[PDB]
Amino acid sequence: DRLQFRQPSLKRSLMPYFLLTQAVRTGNLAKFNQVLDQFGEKFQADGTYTLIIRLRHNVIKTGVRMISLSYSRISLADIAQKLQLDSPEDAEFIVAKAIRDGVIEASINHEKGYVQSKEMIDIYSTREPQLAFHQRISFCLDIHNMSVKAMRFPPKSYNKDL
Amino acid sequence: LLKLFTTMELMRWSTLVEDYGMELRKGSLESPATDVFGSTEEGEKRWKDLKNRVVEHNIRIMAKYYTRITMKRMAQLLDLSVDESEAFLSNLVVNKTIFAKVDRLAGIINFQRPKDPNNLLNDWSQKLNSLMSLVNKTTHLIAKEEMIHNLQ
Amino acid sequence: RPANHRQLTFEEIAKSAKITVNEVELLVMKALSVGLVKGSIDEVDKRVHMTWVQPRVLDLQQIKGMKDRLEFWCTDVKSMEMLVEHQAHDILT
Amino acid sequence: MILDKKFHGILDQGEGVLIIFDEPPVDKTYEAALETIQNMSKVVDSLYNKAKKLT
Amino acid sequence: TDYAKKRGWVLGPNNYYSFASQQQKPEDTTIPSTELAKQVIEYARQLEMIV
Amino acid sequence: NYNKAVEEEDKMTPEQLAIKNVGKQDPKRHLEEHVDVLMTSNIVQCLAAMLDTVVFK
Amino acid sequence: AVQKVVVHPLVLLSVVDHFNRIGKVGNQKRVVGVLLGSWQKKVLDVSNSFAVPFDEDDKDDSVWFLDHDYLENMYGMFKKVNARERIVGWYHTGPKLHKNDIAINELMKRYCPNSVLVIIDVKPKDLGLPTEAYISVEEVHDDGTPTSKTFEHVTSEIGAEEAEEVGVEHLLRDIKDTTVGTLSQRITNQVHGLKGLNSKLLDIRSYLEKVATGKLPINHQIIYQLQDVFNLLPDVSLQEFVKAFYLKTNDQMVVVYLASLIRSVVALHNLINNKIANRDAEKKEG
Repeated sequence: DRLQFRQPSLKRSLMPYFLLTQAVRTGNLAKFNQVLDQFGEKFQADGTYTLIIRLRHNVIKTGVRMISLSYSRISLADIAQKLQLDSPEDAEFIVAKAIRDGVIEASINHEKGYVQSKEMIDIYSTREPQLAFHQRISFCLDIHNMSVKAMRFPPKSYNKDL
Repeated sequence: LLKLFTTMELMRWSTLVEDYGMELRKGSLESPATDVFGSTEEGEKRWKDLKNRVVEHNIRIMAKYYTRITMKRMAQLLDLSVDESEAFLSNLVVNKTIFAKVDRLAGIINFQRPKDPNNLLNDWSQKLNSLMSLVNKTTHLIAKEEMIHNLQ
Repeated sequence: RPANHRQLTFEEIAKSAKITVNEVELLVMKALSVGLVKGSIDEVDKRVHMTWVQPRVLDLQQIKGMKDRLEFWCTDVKSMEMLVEHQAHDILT
Repeated sequence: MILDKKFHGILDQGEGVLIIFDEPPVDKTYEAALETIQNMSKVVDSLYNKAKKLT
Repeated sequence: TDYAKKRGWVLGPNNYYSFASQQQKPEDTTIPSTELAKQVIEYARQLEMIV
Repeated sequence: NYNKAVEEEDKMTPEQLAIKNVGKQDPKRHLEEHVDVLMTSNIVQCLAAMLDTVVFK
Repeated sequence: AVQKVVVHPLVLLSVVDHFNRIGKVGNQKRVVGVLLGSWQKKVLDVSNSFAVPFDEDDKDDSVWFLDHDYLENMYGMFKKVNARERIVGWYHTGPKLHKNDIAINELMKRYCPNSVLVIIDVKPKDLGLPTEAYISVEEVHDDGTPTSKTFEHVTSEIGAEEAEEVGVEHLLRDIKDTTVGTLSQRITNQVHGLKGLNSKLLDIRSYLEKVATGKLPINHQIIYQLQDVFNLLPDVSLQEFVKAFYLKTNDQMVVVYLASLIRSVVALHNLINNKIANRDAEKKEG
């Protein structure tokens, strides 16, 4: 949200947007679908409802991304009911639509029918670090060293007149 | 004495049974073995302390080697219980086994594989390996280069 | 085997020696007891990893492999020296 | 006494496993991070001189 | 039918099998040490070219 | 430690530069020493590639 | 017995004198000078020397000509001016160890103590160190070959005491000193692979020639330790040394933050003075 900048222009700018942008994370379908168009005046009068109409079915994808930030196994009552999505097929199906993204880490397994995931969010700390911040070293040193060029040449632009 | 000297192969003390037994029987030499067993309890303390002392000593010998004789197998080759091997470990914690690795999962132990600091340990191995390769590479190089001078 | 999984196992040793697996620990303890080898094996499940021993006799295949890895090492060090040195001398000298 | 950090260890309830480890190189990230934070006021006070002198 | 000639995979005992999945052996670190050495060359360059 | 131990001195300097700006009174320069500190610090960089060559062949 | 020697550059400059006082004859043999030094400490320390007229034959190697009277007179007058140094050994400036050099050496093994031999080069085109200390010792051989005088290399360093540094450094004005940083590091880091390259390539090619075309005990035994230690580096798998590269790479990251941060601090006076000097000299210029 607006965290580190305090000015009452962006504040009034998000004064309509706040209820829906807090309504992103909990992601309740039937309520927030009414909430958007309900007081929708200027953000839905801003034109052609495009990225909010992508938002309307991005709700369950960001919510199931919070499920990816939650535990591994997918239940048929608890988390399927919790995602307002009550069937064996659509659970593994739309979770599988998050699997075909590649943004996650998951293990499609059927032993008894329950779907696993290894859900490993382990960072590269003791996991191939040299190759990992290898590119960070090269890019960062190039930025810092072209900044070294940016403190070489403007002193040339200082001593040029004299 | 030479069996107690160094590099002790893990040997059977039943082979020492006839040695100490006839070492009591013969009066040709070392007659006060019956004086070693002179007191009712003292020679027994020397004996259990003796088997104890060698059965700790050889562990200190194979403890030099990192060859991992896998003490669950060793307790089977020794024909002794693992519970008195836990007693042996009670003699090892006071005998400073404190640099070692035990297992909750296995019973196999490791006397090595430290945390291994690469700025210390693999530093040191890389140092003496690289440098000894360089300077040992240096000497017989020019030395054989002097040896081929004499063929002319 | 000079390289490519220097690590080996007891099955070739005991197959070489027609000996049981109960005695191979005594065999490697004796081999370390002579002192011609320094190899200490960090295995749990049984393995034979080795270090230094002395060739001491002759091997013409190690004369030729000596020339092979020796010449290979020479053209690799030459290759890296030319490789660094080509752009390196032109920018640093 | 792990929470008072008298020694190195961490426990377990499912497995009952003890693990003992340590971190010797403490003085690198200290001097690094404090060098960053002390250079913050250098750059920001520089921007106060330059934001003074331009606008 | 089509996917046996399209995928060209193994068809097991009433199961669909997945191979070549996260099987890769990691690098030797030698070639990236050479390109890191080239990075050191270009650090001597970019640090010291005009000098 | 010498770097940060100068940075505690350069912490006070932008007040002085924020007051006077006319004439220089300190013979201590704080720059070229730290350039030298970087030059000694770049031995790590120059010898890292040396380690790469020894590790290579 | 003796681990290392110290040879001062004065005697090698007197080998420049060996190549000066020739007089252009067409001989230019391995002219022997009488090496002087300090055998007193366990380290050998060469201070100075002189030379003696030495002749061999064209065909015969074993004809060789020295002088005892010239040795005792030059060494006598030298000991009269400086008795803190004594006779120690000798040297020939030829690149090659002749068969005769055991017998030429034997004269100074007799009258002097155990004498050291130095092989140096007539033309200093060798990138390597020109001086090699060869201890004159008889060593017992494992093959059963009879014991003979054997020249084992004793490692050497070339150092100057005090004033030789000053005079040499005044004469050059071309060499640069230690000078840690970019240049003196990076030049060793330029030619360094060439320095092991010409060593190894200079050795293994004619060595490989003496493999197939060689006999007469080339120390065939030291090939086993040689190739053995060469096979003590069997192209390491780096798997444990990965974390070592995290270590040197993390020290590298420390040099990143130091270089970036400290150079960014050097940017301060630059990006202040660039404005405040120019615009004020401009606005008070008119």
